[PDB]
Amino acid sequence: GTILIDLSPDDKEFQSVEEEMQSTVREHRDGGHAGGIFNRYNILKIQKVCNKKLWERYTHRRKEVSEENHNHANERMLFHGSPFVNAIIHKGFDERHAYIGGMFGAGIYFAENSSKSNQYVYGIGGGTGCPVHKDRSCYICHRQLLFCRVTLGKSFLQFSAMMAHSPPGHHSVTGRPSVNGLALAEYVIYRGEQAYPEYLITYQIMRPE
Ligand SMILES: [Zn+2]
Repeated sequence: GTILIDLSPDDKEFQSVEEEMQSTVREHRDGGHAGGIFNRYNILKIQKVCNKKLWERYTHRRKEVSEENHNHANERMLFHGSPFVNAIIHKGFDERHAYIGGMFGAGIYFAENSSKSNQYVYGIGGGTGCPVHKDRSCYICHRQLLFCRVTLGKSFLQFSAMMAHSPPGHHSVTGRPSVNGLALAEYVIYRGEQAYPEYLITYQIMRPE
């Protein structure tokens, strides 16, 4: 049911998505261990993900959440990194895309920092890095992130020192770093239908000069 529509680098939509990727890179406290060493990306392709059934699943849950939260879906655009991008874009988010051992519970994780999501592209903590070179900082191999539409509803605020159910009365969790004042938030959802993978971004990390 999924088709992928290539966006032109001249299209304003491509440019707004690239800008959100590039502008939300930060330094990581592991010195690049998980995601590699880089300050910016080479964006190779941005594709719009189109799937009527997955979209309608998303908008149906969005209306439910909105009705439970003073008519406010609290919808965001957020990054998601995973070796299972190919299955997500075809079949949607589900429990197999849950990070069972994450800090904010067994759910599906999203990030404001593209570079946080990049740490998960090859597995938890970057796994063993790219398939070809076993390099977590591979500058050659192509990586993929999703830039997703996510319904947060009433989000439980969990300050952090950096499938389950939402905390009662809530629709998501906000993991808000309280020590590193330049790290942006992460969010966790517990129903796959509260996210739609809008864009598939193909990229390489770039070796700093
Ligand atoms: Zn590689």
